[PDB]
Amino acid sequence: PLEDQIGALLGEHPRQIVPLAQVLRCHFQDGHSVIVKSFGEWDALRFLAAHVPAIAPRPLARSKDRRLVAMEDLRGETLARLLERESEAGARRPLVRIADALGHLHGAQAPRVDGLPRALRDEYRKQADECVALRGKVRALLGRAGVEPTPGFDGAWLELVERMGSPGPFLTFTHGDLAPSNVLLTDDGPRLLDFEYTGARSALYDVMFWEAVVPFPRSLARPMTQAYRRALASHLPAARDDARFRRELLTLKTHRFFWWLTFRLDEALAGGDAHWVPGWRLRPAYLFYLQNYVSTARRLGARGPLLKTAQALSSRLRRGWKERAGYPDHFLGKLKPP
Repeated sequence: PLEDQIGALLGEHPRQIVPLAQVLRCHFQDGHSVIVKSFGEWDALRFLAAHVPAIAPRPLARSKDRRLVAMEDLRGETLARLLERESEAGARRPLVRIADALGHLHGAQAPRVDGLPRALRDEYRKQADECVALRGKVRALLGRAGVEPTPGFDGAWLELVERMGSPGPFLTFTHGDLAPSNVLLTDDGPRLLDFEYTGARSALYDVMFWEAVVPFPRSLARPMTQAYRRALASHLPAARDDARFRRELLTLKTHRFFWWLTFRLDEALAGGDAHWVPGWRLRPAYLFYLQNYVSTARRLGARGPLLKTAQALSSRLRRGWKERAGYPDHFLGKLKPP
């Protein structure tokens, strides 16, 4: 019985267990609660237990067979709830606060990554290796889209792989799955939840959170990245160099774009009744991701075969589809169209 196992684990018995790889909210007395997951997160949380200002749940206990993990139950407002109710003007301060916290996480932890478990330490090498086979997936997808990769594509891809395998001084602790549902605004500042995908990666990998993944207007992504970089560069000298920072940003944006193209572009090519998420139809979403990459990549000085191939895909689909890049419903009020 799970109540008894958790009781044994914590040395006190929960009065009530509420289900949210099962995530459980366990209630005790006087409003005390714990999160229990019943089956890298543990080692990630241990690694961060002394990082200040605190940003992650404290690990509390783990069974001997490691199938029960108890951790601090951080409570607050999810970023998701915040973006659903707020305006652009009103979201900016918490968003900047989140970006600064993450910059201090990446900066403070970069010299300490030898202390992560081997599998987490190697994550960037695994993903660099995967990026080799990603080229073929992308090529075949462009075949199904009826778009020819532009000249020099393979040679530009090789260099992207090389850049992805050499994070160099940007190599640090990364959360790896940042999302609006697992970032919290609390009375004591930003907090992160759900460290399952932690790994040693380029710092800029996590920055894709607001730079590419969540469809922020550029009037919010840019000041987030500016705040992030100020906090990061206070730790890491390499981030004071505009050309090196901009290069790292472009490297990870390019990887993120071509990676996420392979996820569901075929669904968008086949029909038009699908959604990226309930409030965001799949074609306006992929048109958003296409234009946002092309536009922001050019602002970063991009001009090689990978951009041109993205440009050719964006043109094909803008014309072939007749839908429009758009923002999700119930996201930062009524936004100017992208």
